[PDB]
Amino acid sequence: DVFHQVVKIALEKDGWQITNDPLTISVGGVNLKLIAAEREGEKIAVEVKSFLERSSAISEFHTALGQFINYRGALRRRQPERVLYLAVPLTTYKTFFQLDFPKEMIAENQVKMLIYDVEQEVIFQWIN
Amino acid sequence: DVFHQVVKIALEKDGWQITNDPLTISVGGVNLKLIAAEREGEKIAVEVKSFLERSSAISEFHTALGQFINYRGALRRRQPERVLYLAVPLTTYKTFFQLDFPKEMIAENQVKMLIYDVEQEVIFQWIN
Ligand SMILES: [Cl-]
Ligand SMILES: [Cl-]
Repeated sequence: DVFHQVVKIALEKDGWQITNDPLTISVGGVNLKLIAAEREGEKIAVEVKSFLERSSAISEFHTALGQFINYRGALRRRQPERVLYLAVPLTTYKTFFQLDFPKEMIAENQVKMLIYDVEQEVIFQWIN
Repeated sequence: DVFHQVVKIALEKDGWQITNDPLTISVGGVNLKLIAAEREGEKIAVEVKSFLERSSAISEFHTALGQFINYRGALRRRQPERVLYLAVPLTTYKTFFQLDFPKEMIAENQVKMLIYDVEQEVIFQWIN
């Protein structure tokens, strides 16, 4: 809940309007915490991860990646101009996501990223 | 543990040799339950799911899919001729995997599947 609220505030500081939280989505016989936001007509969806959810970073990464792929597929078929981002803390970005394997998997799967700083609750970088 | 043993027995009945359980794999700075098996020089790896692991089937599917993608990527770089399969029970195959959304995601991500019957502990179908 805390990291969810950190990401909303970071988005708000950059002038995004939060329109749905959660963004709910059902497609192809399945009902799938996503934040929907927009800013001057640019629409996005944000999958928030703290990377304290599990065990290891790698275990969380598996679930985060699968969710990312599935939500991205679902969103194509419902709101094709809403771009999906995986939000992760700066500490995780600078450590886990600098390892060769996760960096490669992010690239192979075209994962777009919102890097947020937890302490100050700000957006540090948009990736891809 | 039970479903893990069901899949091994199903493989053994079809003349597969189990060579590693777990198959361990480390690549690109990360250490990633996978069964390694072979039969007349054909090598495979099997990610076993019962689809009783979580909450809903969809929640498990997210983790199963992310794991599949990451293990498949790791295996390319270590044992490129060992083909990865996602093992799922026949009951799940005939219900969840006949829904349009999971069927589509399996197709989009080229997920190969081992469909096993739990009651009789046999392989029913190989997919993709
Ligand atoms: Cl941070
Ligand atoms: Cl079954």
